[PDB]
Amino acid sequence: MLLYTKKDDIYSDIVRMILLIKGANAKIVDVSKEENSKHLEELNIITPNGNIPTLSTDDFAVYRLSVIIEAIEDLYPFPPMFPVFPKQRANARILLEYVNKTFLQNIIKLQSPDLDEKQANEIKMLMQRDIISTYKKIVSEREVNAESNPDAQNINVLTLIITFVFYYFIKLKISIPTKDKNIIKEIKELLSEPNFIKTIK
Amino acid sequence: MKVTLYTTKYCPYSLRARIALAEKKMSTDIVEAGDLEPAMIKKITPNGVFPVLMEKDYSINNRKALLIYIDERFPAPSLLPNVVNERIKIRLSLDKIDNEWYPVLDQIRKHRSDQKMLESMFKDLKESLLAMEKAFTGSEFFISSGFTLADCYIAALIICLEAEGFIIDDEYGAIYEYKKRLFARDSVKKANILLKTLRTHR
Amino acid sequence: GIGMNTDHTLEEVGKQFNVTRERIRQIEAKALRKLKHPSRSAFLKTFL
DNA sequence: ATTTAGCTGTATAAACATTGTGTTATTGGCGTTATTAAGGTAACTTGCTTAT
DNA sequence: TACCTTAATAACGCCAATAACACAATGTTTATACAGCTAAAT
Ligand SMILES: Nc1nc2c(ncn2[C@@H]2O[C@H](COP(=O)(O)OP(=O)(O)O)[C@@H](OP(=O)(O)OP(=O)(O)O)[C@H]2O)c(=O)[nH]1
Ligand SMILES: [Mg+2]
Repeated sequence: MLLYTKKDDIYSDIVRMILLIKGANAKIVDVSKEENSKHLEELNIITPNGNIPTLSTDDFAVYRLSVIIEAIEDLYPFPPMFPVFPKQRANARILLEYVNKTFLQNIIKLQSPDLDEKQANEIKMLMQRDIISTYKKIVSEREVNAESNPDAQNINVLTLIITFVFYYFIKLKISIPTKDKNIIKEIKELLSEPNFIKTIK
Repeated sequence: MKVTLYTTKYCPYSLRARIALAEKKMSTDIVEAGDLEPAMIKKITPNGVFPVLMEKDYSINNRKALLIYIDERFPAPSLLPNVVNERIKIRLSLDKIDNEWYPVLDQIRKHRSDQKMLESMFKDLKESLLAMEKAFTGSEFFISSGFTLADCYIAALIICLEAEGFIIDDEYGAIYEYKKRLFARDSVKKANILLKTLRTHR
Repeated sequence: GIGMNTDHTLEEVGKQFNVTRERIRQIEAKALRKLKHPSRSAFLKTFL
């Protein structure tokens, strides 16, 4: 029940938010901090590439954000981030995979300090262009999932991931090309959610 | 109700899907992509994915989640372990095979044009198999008490490699314990071709 | 199981806390005793 | 100052809590009996009815 | 406008396992008190 985390990492922040929703016992460990060099070395021995965030348990150790989220869902009977219906679950999984490949990889590449200006500009432009389409698809999927079950009291992981991507876009200082007041108000409401605030502060 | 699957010849994932359907024991219609008209073949998928599967109201062209969707749709004996810890470990093992298997098959298939280059790849592959030899021993199909989806994934690689003229049983290292057992399952034994021959072909 | 897809069993709930594996049944019994009081019980009695 | 009344403290007590343990119960499974379908049968009768 | 047979289909019986009841039992929780302490009193 220990999760290895690195500050300034989008995947690690998302995993921490998922644990906070669970409110489970999470012993966050920072690989970057020199306070725990020995623990980071133990993480390197356990994990070949030392991928972060890495969830560590006595029975097993797992790597990769999607695998970690699925394992957390199996471990906890707390409100689910996945739909009761299998077709809906498959669609949500495909949407999450597409969002991770299109935006998460670009964010990781931009994170490096050796970035070139042309590559950074092209990545930012592509992210701004696809952000509206991704948000529209997520809203449509959320509405379809809600129609099947009313008052399910189930939180959708994809909406949380979109909110985290928007927060990172704000932190990078990138500009969002939306002329719609409704979209801006909805994004602000998602940013104003109380559970999200605990990880952000 | 009625379910049909579209498959491409010599595709490892297509073979994996066929094996999963055979284990599920659900009757299905199998259609070769090549036989279909080319414009018609393009119409089903604009990108063009040979292994998708066919349903009246839904279509999936994603191989990564396709096996998981097939398992969830059918409540027949599962291909995933009941124990939560084993289920978590199996997914990580599947990710490990999927993340870096392009060099094993794609590079040899197209990159190794030279006969020596194919031979150079073969020696490295044999050494990697020997390193894997010091691994799970006596497992029925893998690190599980029951048949698992991951065992189905290995079958597709074994048939594809055999088609590549790289057959190892006693020369593949000490992995012979489970290789013979895997062929035992009826669904797995569908890789390749007086009354018996005709009845089998029917 | 309210808004819960799997209607999880006692073992799953005990694992969720990571403790109180048998304590969950006692907690559920205490909750049922508290809800069985007349102030809440009387209002819900009409439906049954 | 002195104590007195005030305050409930926390141990304890009691109640709960947790653990454990028993019980049982039901799914699965197997076989089982109800049921059932089809095949087969070959003197002879070889353009109909059916109708305000 | 027959039969049935055998066989088979489908019901049904029986039996594991078992999740859940159930109690147990404590160690906790709770409440308790009554008590030496404290606030106020004086
Ligand atoms: N830092 C970091 N990166 C992550 C994490 N999860 C996924 N990625 C990266 O995002 C990309 C998408 O991975 P997946 O969607 O899981 O796998 P896929 O490539 O088959 O789609 C991958 O790049 P890739 O080049 O395909 O990776 P690889 O599989 O080739 O190593 C992967 O390395 C994470 O938790 N942390
Ligand atoms: Mg890849």
